[PDB]
Amino acid sequence: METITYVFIFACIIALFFFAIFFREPPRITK
Amino acid sequence: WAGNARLINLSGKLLGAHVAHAGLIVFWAGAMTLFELAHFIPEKPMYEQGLILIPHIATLGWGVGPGGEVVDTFPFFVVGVVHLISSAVLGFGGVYHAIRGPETLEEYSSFFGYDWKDKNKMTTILGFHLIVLGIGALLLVAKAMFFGGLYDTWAPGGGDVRVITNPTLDPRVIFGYLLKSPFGGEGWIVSVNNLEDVVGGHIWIGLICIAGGIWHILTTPFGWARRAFIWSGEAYLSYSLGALSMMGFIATCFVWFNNTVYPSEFYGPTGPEASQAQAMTFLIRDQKLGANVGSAQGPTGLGKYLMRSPTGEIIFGGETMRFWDFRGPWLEPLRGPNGLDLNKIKNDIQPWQERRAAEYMTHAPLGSLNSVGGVATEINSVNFVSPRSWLATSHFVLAFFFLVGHLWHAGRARAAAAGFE
Amino acid sequence: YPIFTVRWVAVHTLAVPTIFFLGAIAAMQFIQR
Amino acid sequence: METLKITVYIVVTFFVLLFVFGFLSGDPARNPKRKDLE
Amino acid sequence: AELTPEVLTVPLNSEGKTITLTEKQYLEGKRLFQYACASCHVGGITKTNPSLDLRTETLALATPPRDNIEGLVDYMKNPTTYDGEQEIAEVHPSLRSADIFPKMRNLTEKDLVAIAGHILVEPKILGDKWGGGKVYY
Amino acid sequence: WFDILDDWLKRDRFVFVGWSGILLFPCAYLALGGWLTGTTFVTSWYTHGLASSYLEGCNFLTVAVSTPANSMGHSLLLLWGPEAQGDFTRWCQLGGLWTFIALHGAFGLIGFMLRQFEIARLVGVRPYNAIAFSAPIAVFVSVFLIYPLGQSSWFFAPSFGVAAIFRFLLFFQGFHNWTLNPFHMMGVAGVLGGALLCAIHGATVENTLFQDGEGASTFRAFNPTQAEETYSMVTANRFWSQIFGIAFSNKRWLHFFMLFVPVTGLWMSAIGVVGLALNLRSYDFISQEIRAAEDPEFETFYTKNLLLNEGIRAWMAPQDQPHENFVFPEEVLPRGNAL
Amino acid sequence: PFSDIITSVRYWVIHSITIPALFIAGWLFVSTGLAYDVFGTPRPDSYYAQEQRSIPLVTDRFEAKQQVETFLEQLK
Amino acid sequence: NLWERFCNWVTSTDNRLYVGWFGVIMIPTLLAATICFVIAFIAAPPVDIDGIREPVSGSLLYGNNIITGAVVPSSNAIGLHFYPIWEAASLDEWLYNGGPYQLIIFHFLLGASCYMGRQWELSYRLGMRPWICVAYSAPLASAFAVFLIYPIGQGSFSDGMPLGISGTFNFMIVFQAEHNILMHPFHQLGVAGVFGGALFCAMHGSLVTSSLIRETTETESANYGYKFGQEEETYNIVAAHGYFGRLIFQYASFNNSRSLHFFLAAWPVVGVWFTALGISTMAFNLNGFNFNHSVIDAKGNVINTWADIINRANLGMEVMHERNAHNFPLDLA
Ligand code: CLA
Ligand code: CLA
Ligand code: CLA
Ligand code: CLA
Ligand code: CLA
Ligand code: CLA
Ligand SMILES: C=Cc1c(C)c2cc3nc(c4c5[nH]c(cc6nc(cc1[nH]2)C(C)=C6CC)c(C)c5C(=O)[C@@H]4C(=O)OC)[C@@H](CCC(=O)OC/C=C(\C)CCC[C@H](C)CCC[C@H](C)CCCC(C)C)[C@@H]3C
Ligand SMILES: CC1=C(/C=C/C(C)=C/C=C/C(C)=C/C=C/C=C(C)/C=C/C=C(C)/C=C/C2=C(C)CCCC2(C)C)C(C)(C)CCC1
Ligand SMILES: CC1=C(/C=C/C(C)=C/C=C/C(C)=C/C=C/C=C(C)/C=C/C=C(C)/C=C/C2=C(C)CCCC2(C)C)C(C)(C)CCC1
Ligand code: OEC
Ligand SMILES: [Fe+3]
Repeated sequence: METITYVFIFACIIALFFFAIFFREPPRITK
Repeated sequence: WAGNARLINLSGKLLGAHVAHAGLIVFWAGAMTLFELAHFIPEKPMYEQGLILIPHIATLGWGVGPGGEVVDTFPFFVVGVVHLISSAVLGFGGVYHAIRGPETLEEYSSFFGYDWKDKNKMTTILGFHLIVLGIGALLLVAKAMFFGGLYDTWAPGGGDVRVITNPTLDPRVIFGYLLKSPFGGEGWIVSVNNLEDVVGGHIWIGLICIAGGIWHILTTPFGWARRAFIWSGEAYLSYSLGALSMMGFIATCFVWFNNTVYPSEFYGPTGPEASQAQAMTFLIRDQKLGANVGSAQGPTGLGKYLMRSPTGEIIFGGETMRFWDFRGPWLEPLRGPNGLDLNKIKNDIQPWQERRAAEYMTHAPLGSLNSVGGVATEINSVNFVSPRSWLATSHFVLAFFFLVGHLWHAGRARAAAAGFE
Repeated sequence: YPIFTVRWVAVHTLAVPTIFFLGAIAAMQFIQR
Repeated sequence: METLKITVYIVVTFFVLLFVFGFLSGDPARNPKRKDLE
Repeated sequence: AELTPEVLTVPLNSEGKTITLTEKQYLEGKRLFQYACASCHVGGITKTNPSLDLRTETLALATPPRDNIEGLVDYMKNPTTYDGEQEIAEVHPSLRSADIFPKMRNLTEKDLVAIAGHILVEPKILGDKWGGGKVYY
Repeated sequence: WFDILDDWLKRDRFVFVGWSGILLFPCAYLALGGWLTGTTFVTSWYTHGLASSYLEGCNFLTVAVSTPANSMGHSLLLLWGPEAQGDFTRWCQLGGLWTFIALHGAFGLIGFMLRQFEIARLVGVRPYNAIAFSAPIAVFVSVFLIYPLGQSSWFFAPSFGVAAIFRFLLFFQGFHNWTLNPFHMMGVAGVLGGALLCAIHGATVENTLFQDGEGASTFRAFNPTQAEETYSMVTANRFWSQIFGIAFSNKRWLHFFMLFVPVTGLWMSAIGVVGLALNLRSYDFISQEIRAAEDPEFETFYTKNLLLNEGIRAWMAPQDQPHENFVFPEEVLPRGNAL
Repeated sequence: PFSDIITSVRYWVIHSITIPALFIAGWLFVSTGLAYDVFGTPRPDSYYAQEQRSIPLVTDRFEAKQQVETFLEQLK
Repeated sequence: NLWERFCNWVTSTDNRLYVGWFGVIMIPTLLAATICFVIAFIAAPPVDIDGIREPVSGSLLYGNNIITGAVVPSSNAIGLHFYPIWEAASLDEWLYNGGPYQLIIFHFLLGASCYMGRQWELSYRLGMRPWICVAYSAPLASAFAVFLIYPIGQGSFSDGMPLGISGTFNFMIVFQAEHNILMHPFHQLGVAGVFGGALFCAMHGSLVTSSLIRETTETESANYGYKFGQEEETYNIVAAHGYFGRLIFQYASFNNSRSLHFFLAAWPVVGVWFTALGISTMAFNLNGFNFNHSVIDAKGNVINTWADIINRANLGMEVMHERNAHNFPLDLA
């Protein structure tokens, strides 16, 4: 269990990747 | 102050420069050879002073007896002088060609020496310089077979200068070295054991150089070659630039792990030599204290002196187990089928072998900037730094930066073709 | 132009001691034992 | 496992021919944004 | 606190006569030690045979005795196992083995004496250290 | 008579001497001379046992200004200090320099952040720089004051030298296993992150510079009206986005974030040290130690390291700490086989 | 500084005689031996009192001065 | 015909990344490393680093916490040889002799190398200069130095550099106890490069932040950005160049933006350039300085220089590094 917790917080840091890189807010020049 | 970049297109000045720096390279050849035969003392391990070229000169077995420093002093003075004067012969040339006047408008000249972007002329100039290496290479061959030999460290007794006969000219053997794993002891070019391979390995180059020099002379590059490569002046540097880098590495690693080419007798002992040398030194020591080497059991259960290699042979134990690939003239006679013969060991071990072990083991390539010899912790009363560590060290450095150069100049050829100029 | 705190002092405050030391140090290098 | 060693080499060289033949490529060659010389 | 005569007033032979060295010599001792020794005898400790040192006390227990100069000189010319039963000239530097230890070829009687002196004066200066490397170990 | 001085003093010359100019220069000068003086002329073996200066022949690296003797605690022994009794020469023999340098030098740091505030209200700029500067000042007090305070005395504070600092490092590794502290880890994060930024930012710019801005094609020009500046955010963006995957493109954030990383880090690190001041460390993993003793066939890098430490401590503490007078018999010393 | 006195001759003139006057003034600071006595940085003659294998330490907070002297009288 | 349609894909924008000829190797490579590596850290069995039969296990399942460690170096027996999977027998074996190490390393370097190439190639498809290729070259080169050159210079990947947090520390410690780095200019410039970058990345961003366009839609309740379309850019460089110049002196400050940002990419990169060399130079035994003795010829009494107490610590550690794996008196590698 000391384990799953180091894993759990791991899967999130990769889940955050995907979601940050593929679901980010657009950088547009519409301005 | 990109001064040297303003010269790019006025080939009339580059000749002035290329032949100016070409004058330094030779200058150093004399300034150092003479500086060495200067400080140089006879009968003291070449390498325990701090020399580099002489060792090269004795490599070619120019002046030596069975692993005996030098019987004839002179051979080095010749080299020291020649190159020191070739430095003026060219200093004159470089300077002149640099200052007296540019090129490309001499009609009969442009017929003998052309310019860039002209694949057929660049090609032609290239082949030329290829006909020159084809020769220098083959000259080395001459100096081993019909001339004052070359230094063979192998069989037998002392391996003084020996002349070679019928070099390994087999078509297979030569490129086999190219097709072999560059790992664990086996580095393609480094694996070179027999000195005869080395001679024959040079004969084929020259034939290949020459057969090539002429080839481009007569032929301009095909389509595929034209659409892959660019043709700017800067870009040809990027090609040549990165080529040299690889080699810096090449030779460096080539330096650390000796092939007869770098007889450890001048250069010193190999990083592994020292370790393996330390194992052997102690078998004897205890053997003299009546210790039985086969039944030894080190705190690990691996036997202090003898253990195996994954493929199952015998090798000196201890961290020096990682250098069982090591081979030299002293450790070999104990070698036999299945690894080291426990029977030649305790029975047939000559004394002159303990000497070499002790000497090498004693002059471990290990050193610091203060030239302090041995472990990082020793006292400053011993000066030494194996030439190899010097060559390996400095030369690594250049092979690196130089690569940084392959990136910088080749990435700038992408800015000429259309990018930023 | 004149002599002034800034230009003047700054420079000699730092720059003068230095040569006194460089002088002292230069003397050291030859000492024995 | 000898079956494995083989499989690998195929894979590896496979993607090598894609690097090599991707550059010598008569088709894409050295096409940039500012100038195409063909 | 300077280098003194007493300091250099070292034993010359087994019986009881002594010689007092000089400044000039002492220094040549080091220079020579470092030249054909240090490498194997750094700081006065055998690298090839750690269980045997060059400390003064251990030299007296040799065969023949070696706490004095004449003994060392003899050793440098011809070697003697700690007990004196084997001829280790084919293994250890010796004026008799110049042909194999080229560093020895040049050496002279005066130099042996000085080298010997260096080895006997050191311990009075360094103390425990020169032994098994205290500061050094 | 006041405002005048304000101006004369705050007069815009070559070297700006403001109101703070009075603290800064007298202190930042003496703190420099103090170093350079002893560095070149004083010995600290009456107080530390080693060689301090060039006078005895140390190399630049070796030479330093050593800390007072542990027998003195935290007594600021100033020249008129009951202990030195006004005798300069001895005031130096005893190390009365360290205190000198740290104190004057502490105020020079005070002056330098003050001078950073002045200049911002004369020019009318933001105070931010003055704030970024707190990190170092933290690190400084943390190190040279807080730490020595918590411990036995002034002696244990870093020594003013090169090597004398490396020895500090190592000291920490052995008795504190500072590397395991998480705080030093974050500190280690920002410093390496500061350099990572410094490269990508500086390289991106330089390399995304506007094409043809110079016919000659070298890049040594600008002007005030060059409002747009020499490079593209739009291209960088896509560059990164497609190579690294992320790229917040809003110049104002990029630079501020460049304040956060380095500075945010050193504050931690400094915190981490206020901790060690009280021998309160992150030198152990109960969980492991426990299973480390009930079982001998189990080992991790955590362990292998704790072994090196004891080696550092046993061998290095008797020469490194002269006052307790440690006598350690050969046998006693921890020691791996054959070495 | 765009080179201001850096070019004139007066700058060289007033220093050509000034700087080599400190360069020397300093050198004599070491050859004469004021350093040692002004700073109290023992010389190779005075580290260990021949056959005094101990390192002078300091123990009492108030006797630093009388302690140090106790060490200088010894060496003499 | 098809062959042409494939290349076009690889070559331009794909709404996620750019995967050119360089990422044709980089993508499958770095994947094998990631996967292998993640799993090795969560379950790898113990591995005996130095040939000795004393396995070390730095994996999650086998009793570790994150800092405690990870993927351990190949055996010292296979040390310098090529250790693939096919080349061995059962994976129970492989797992013991450090296989994961080599496998992960080599793929990573190669793909690490290509990640660099990829950086340049994107430049060629976007007409911009080729510099970023160069600044990455610093750490990359360094990784290689630590993960390759050394084990290549030393004689075995074992003691390359563990893939754990903890072992990183070990590698460091053992390292300076064996080669004494602290006192080596290349690691000194290294600290210069890094402490450099820190001081500069704070300086720049600090100033750039202080000299902003004080009057652009920024009030005390909101703070919203700029976008390329914004001409004058964010700050008044005259205010910054004026600020810094007044803090020390005119020269001290930077006139234009090129010298500013060029400096930012020059200091760090050329600092690590050297350090990465530092290691590579001590990979073949050209260890740092070592001023072990300064004397008082008076009697020859040895005087300890601050550096000796450095050798006193370097000492304790030498003695106990790789406890019980030494059979002979002096380590020679
Ligand atoms: C094959 C050889 C080679 C050649 C012919 C060139 C040629 C050129 N280079 Mg390239 N370069 C090379 C290798 C080469 N380079 C390598 C290996 C690298 C990677 C480090 C570079 C990196 C490089 C850069 C980064 C730049 C160039 C530039 C240029 C142009 C420069 C003109 C100039 O201003 O020089 C001026 C040169 C100098 C002031 C030399 C500085 C050398 C160092 C500091 C000396 C170190 C010595 C040290 C003191 C010794 C200590 C003693 C020792 C015993 C310990 C010129 C076309 C410039 C350009 O714009 O290209 C078009 C440019 O910006 N080059
Ligand atoms: C590798 C070495 C090297 C070389 C070969 C060159 C070569 C050259 N440089 Mg470059 N340069 C270099 C390094 C080098 N540079 C570096 C490191 C920098 C940065 C500091 C520069 C910066 C630079 C600038 C800024 C400029 C050049 C220019 C030039 C060209 C000048 C031609 C001339 O007639 O000058 C005039 C010649 C002289 C003043 C004479 C020098 C005489 C020598 C020392 C004599 C030596 C004695 C001789 C061997 C005696 C022979 C006797 C006989 C009996 C044997 C030339 C091709 C210039 C240019 O525009 O080129 C296109 C230019 O403006 N360079
Ligand atoms: C890298 C290797 C290298 C290379 C490739 C070259 C290549 C070359 N060299 Mg160089 N050289 C080198 C190294 C090298 N050199 C070195 C190391 C040195 C120093 C030893 C020299 C010294 C050198 C000299 C001294 C000369 C050359 C010349 C030449 C060119 C000769 C071509 C020819 O057909 O000449 C055949 C010669 C001729 C057709 C001569 C015609 C004579 C002229 C037109 C007379 C003008 C006088 C007229 C009466 C004036 C009327 C004026 C009115 C007011 C009265 C050629 C480009 C020659 C050159 O550049 O001159 C053309 C030359 O004179 N080289
Ligand atoms: C001096 C060096 C040299 C250089 C720079 C060149 C350069 C070139 N050659 Mg030439 N060549 C050389 C020597 C050289 N050659 C020699 C010595 C020979 C005789 C065998 C030839 C025979 C030759 C032929 C027959 C052809 C060329 C062609 C070409 C062009 C090919 C385009 C290309 O690179 O495609 C891409 C390149 C590759 C796929 C090859 C990569 C090879 C690696 C880097 C080197 C491997 C070297 C080897 C293993 C080392 C020897 C080890 C030793 C121990 C035995 C190019 C301009 C072509 C041409 O110009 O067409 C008209 C062509 O058809 N060359
Ligand atoms: C003097 C001869 C010599 C030379 C030149 C080399 C050279 C090299 N050695 Mg070897 N070595 C030698 C002797 C030698 N060694 C000996 C005697 C031993 C006995 C112990 C070793 C043991 C040894 C080990 C243990 C290792 C090396 C490694 C390396 C490489 C390091 C650079 C790199 O990262 O390349 C990266 C690759 C390139 C720059 C590719 C160049 C080839 C063409 C131009 C590109 C192909 C592109 C494509 C993307 C890649 C396909 C590669 C394929 C393997 C899948 C370098 C090629 C390291 C390595 O990475 O192994 C190969 C390594 O770990 N060597
Ligand atoms: C508080 C005071 C202090 C000071 C003054 C120093 C100073 C130094 N340390 Mg130490 N250090 C300290 C505390 C201190 N340290 C502490 C508390 C620790 C933790 C125990 C360390 C740990 C430490 C380590 C581990 C190392 C150092 C090293 C160094 C040297 C680094 C050189 C460097 O590049 O720095 C970074 C700074 C810069 C690159 C820039 C400084 C600014 C310069 C002077 C400006 C030059 C500009 C010029 C005047 C104007 C040009 C104008 C332009 C427009 C053209 C330096 C001598 C390193 C070394 O090499 O040791 C010898 C090293 O490895 N230090
Ligand atoms: C190697 C470490 C390091 C050094 C040497 C260093 C140095 C410096 N940083 C400055 C500034 C800054 N540094 C900053 C952030 C950072 N600086 C960092 C790391 C360093 N910064 C880091 C990691 C950061 C990120 C937080 C900022 C944000 C600024 C500034 O604004 C300022 C500047 O203007 O930039 C250039 C300059 C301040 C001058 C001053 O205030 O004098 C006053 C005080 C003096 C002279 C002495 C006080 C007394 C101290 C105790 C004595 C030091 C004496 C030494 C021991 C003796 C010499 C030793 C030799 C080995 C060198 C100074 C050159
Ligand atoms: C920097 C520069 C440059 C360059 C330069 C160069 C490249 C140079 C070179 C030079 C050279 C390349 C030189 C050479 C020289 C030489 C000499 C000067 C020699 C001499 C000699 C002698 C004198 C002799 C010896 C001897 C002998 C043989 C015998 C025994 C004895 C004796 C020892 C006497 C240029 C111009 C481009 C431009 C500008 C810059
Ligand atoms: C103590 C005191 C005092 C005084 C003093 C002072 C303040 C001083 C200062 C001093 C100083 C201030 C000094 C200095 C010295 C210096 C020196 C001796 C230097 C040198 C340098 C060099 C040699 C350099 C070089 C270089 C090079 C070559 C290159 C790279 C870089 C460099 C720059 C590093 C008083 C009375 C107030 C009171 C209290 C106490
Ligand atoms: Mn990993 O290590 Ca290069 O030092 Mn000696 O040999 Mn093995 O012991 Mn440590
Ligand atoms: Fe910026």
